[PDB]
Amino acid sequence: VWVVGMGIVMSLIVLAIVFGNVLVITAIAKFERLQTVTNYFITSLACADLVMGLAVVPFGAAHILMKMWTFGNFWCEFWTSIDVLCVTASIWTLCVIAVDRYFAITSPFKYQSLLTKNKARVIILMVWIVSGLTSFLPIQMHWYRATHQEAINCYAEETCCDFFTNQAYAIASSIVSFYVPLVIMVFVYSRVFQEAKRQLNIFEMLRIDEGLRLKIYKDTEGYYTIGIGHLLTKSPSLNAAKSELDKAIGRNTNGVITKDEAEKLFNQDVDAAVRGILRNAKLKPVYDSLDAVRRAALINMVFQMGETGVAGFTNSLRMLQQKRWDEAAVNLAKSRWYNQTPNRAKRVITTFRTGTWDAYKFCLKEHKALKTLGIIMGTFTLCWLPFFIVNIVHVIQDNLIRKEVYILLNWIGYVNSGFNPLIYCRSPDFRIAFQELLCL
Ligand SMILES: CC(C)CCC[C@@H](C)[C@H]1CC[C@H]2[C@@H]3CC=C4C[C@@H](O)CC[C@]4(C)[C@H]3CC[C@]12C
Ligand SMILES: CC(C)NC[C@H](O)COc1cccc2[nH]c3ccccc3c12
Repeated sequence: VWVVGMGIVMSLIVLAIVFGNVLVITAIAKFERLQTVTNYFITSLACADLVMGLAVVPFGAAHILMKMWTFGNFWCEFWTSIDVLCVTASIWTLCVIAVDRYFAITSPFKYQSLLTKNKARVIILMVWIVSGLTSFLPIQMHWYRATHQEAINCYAEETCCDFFTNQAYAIASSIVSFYVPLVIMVFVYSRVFQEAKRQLNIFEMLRIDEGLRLKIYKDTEGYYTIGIGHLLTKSPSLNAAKSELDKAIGRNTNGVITKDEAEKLFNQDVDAAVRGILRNAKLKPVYDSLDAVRRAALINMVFQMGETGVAGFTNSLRMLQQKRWDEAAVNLAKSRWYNQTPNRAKRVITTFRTGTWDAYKFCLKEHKALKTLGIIMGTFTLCWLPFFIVNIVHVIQDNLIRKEVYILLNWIGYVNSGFNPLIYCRSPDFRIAFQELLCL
């Protein structure tokens, strides 16, 4: 009665992995904006998950429901070699993304991989070539085979596939395959998050707060706006809005501008917002008393409301000068500014309180992409690390958790092959790709 119910759970686990990882590979193989260096490595781990969901998870489920091996000692040594290669290739791929992301975030390109799509393929090929050698050669050469009679009675028998390891293999293949890339991946991807938050500037802070639209839209207050919070005019005539745009750009825009055109406007509004402070005798001494992070928070207020508007905060600016952040915070929040834009004022005042980009944490579109790659890496660890800890622990002492726990923790690790396609649903580029393939 247990077996029937157990099989149906595993049958759905298999299909969830296969159809999930098919949809991921299918999207990158067809969609143009999805063909990127970082999404090429994502194809390498979705591949490992599909090979896992087709050649590993189905054979593993059978070995449990029938409690025996009905596929011979050849497919037993090949099945385990594929499994080990999938697990080794997945973390090394994640550690490669982690490293690639460190080099992309430190480089002046900030969110662009330095490797070309030709180098990226070689990196994936060298991952699958080398990880296939550390997985298939110590298994087909039988460097994994243990010396105890209980293990050799399972090595001679065709109805057994309990992967028995000697004390040496069990420690080496756990260290090189999982522990070494995990230590590097986490240490290096703690730095990709660290470098993104520290290199956050006023231009990203305002792209977060004012957004980006390349066509004239109505502001929060109700005046014609374009690009990144660039007020075209307060006039309620579209002809009076499309006139100011054609003059500010210097071409027949017809109510639409480019990313380059909008960026040129935004670099001019930010420079004027800084200028507007240095010319205003009220804001200028407060601009001196504020640090690099809090200076961007004042520029953020002057950019939105204006040099005159912000000078109106006579009590706040004073408490900001005296380094009394929290005393300024309460006064800045009991403002009509806070009530008009609560979401943005919550972020501006927190940056004033903390003096850190703690308010703009994973807010930029490029940063939610780092959080996504950060969840895939972290979730992997949540699934595989309990199996590996118990794996490396039972090399020291054999007799504690035995077979019943080892298989469960292995299946926590197996279920991780089907979770990555559900975490790609966070990315709008994949969200749009998935709904197109599934016809929704
Ligand atoms: C079952 C075992 C022995 C077979 C291993 C499967 C091999 C053929 C697959 C799985 C992962 C695959 C890679 C996944 C990622 C990419 C990105 C793609 O845009 C170009 C090809 C490339 C670089 C693939 C090459 C072939 C590859 C290495
Ligand atoms: C049912 C068996 C075949 N599957 C166990 C793990 O999924 C594979 O885990 C590993 C991945 C990479 C290297 C490894 N070395 C090991 C030594 C003992 C057990 C698992 C592993 C292992």
